[PDB]
Amino acid sequence: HLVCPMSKSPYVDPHKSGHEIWEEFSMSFTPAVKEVVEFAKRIPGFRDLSQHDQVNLLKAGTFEVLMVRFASLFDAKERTVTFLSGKKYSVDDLHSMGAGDLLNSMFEFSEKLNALQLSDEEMSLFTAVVLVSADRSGIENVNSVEALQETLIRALRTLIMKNHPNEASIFTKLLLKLPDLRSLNNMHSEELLAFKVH
Ligand code: COH
Repeated sequence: HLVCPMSKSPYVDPHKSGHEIWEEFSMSFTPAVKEVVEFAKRIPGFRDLSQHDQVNLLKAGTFEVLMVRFASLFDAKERTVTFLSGKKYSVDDLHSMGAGDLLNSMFEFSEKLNALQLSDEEMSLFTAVVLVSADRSGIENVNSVEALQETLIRALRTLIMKNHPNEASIFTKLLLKLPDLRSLNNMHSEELLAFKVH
């Protein structure tokens, strides 16, 4: 199976070669990836980073951006995951096909985030913060990346304070999701690389 909801379905044709499986999978996830590139380009300070650093932040952060953007695919009440085809699958069925601890963690994250009930403008600005908070391992101009992050974070504080004047803790709660996203990224990358088709 292929229990990633970026796929159209978790069922894999055992006659198809691995190259063929991956290529099919790629027609499903590539449009989502390109959408993160387009989004990055609309963060004004992102264009002022070095070309190398833009590419590196996208490299390290795309997953974390997509995890925020697709948190709603995880329905903690119904205990279902919606794949990009529109089809829904139960957690039990997905556990049976090889999902495990990482799926559970994703439900946990998604439930807490989905819960905060962010507006679109709030979610959008948070997502920008997530992107520019990506792992700095490849980065050549660290101070420029931290400056953009600080800029976006102040903007986020100002927006949450306008929209939630008596609940400033929402701001802090969002920042606390950054290490959680990094943990999800870490574990997911292990699953990605350990993926075999036969
Ligand atoms: C919204 C969450 C999300 C995103 C954005 C995402 C984005 C991407 C992505 C982006 C281009 C790629 C190449 C992959 C690639 C993979 N993902 Co995901 N995955 C995600 C959630 C998951 C989950 C959940 C699983 C199964 C985890 C588990 O518990 O086994 C997963 C599993 C996988 C697997 C292993 C499947 C298996 O062993 O059956 C691969 C490969 N992937 N994933």
